[PDB]
Amino acid sequence: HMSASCGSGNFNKTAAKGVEFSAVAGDCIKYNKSSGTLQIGSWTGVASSYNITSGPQGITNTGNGWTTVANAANGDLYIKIVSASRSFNVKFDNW
Ligand SMILES: OC[C@H]1O[C@@H](O[C@H]2[C@H](O)[C@@H](O)[C@H](O[C@H]3[C@H](O)[C@@H](O)[C@H](O[C@H]4[C@H](O)[C@@H](O)[C@H](O[C@H]5[C@H](O)[C@@H](O)[C@H](O)O[C@@H]5CO)O[C@@H]4CO)O[C@@H]3CO)O[C@@H]2CO)[C@H](O)[C@@H](O)[C@@H]1O
Repeated sequence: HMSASCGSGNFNKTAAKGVEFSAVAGDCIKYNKSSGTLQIGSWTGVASSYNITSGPQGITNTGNGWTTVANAANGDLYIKIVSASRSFNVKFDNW
């Protein structure tokens, strides 16, 4: 239960715009969104869900395309991977 929160003091990975990386349930990802609307994409086929610290909660992705996340702030975002059955490749983007 310790360090279950996700934020600027305990993120374990940093995403680069448009660059896929291997992700697992429990990860806490830092991503800077400069402008536009956040997008979360994966093609591995593994369903996943996310909470953004101080932002949108219960985001889901099917593993077969992009999820658009309206109302995510610009700047540094901290995105917790709430659930996923196995490691999967994901990318964060914005447009
Ligand atoms: O990675 C392994 C995995 O890849 C699968 O392939 C994926 C691929 O990874 C994805 O990148 C690709 O997804 C693309 C989307 O289909 C497409 O909609 C989106 O396009 C964006 C575009 O990048 C963006 O610039 C654009 O913005 C404009 C705004 O809309 C305007 O309002 C604004 O005014 O101007 C900007 C331009 O400055 O928006 C569009 C949407 O409108 O781009 C994605 C890529 O960046 O999909 C592939 C699958 O379909 C592959 O299939 C798997 O095999 C593989 O394992």
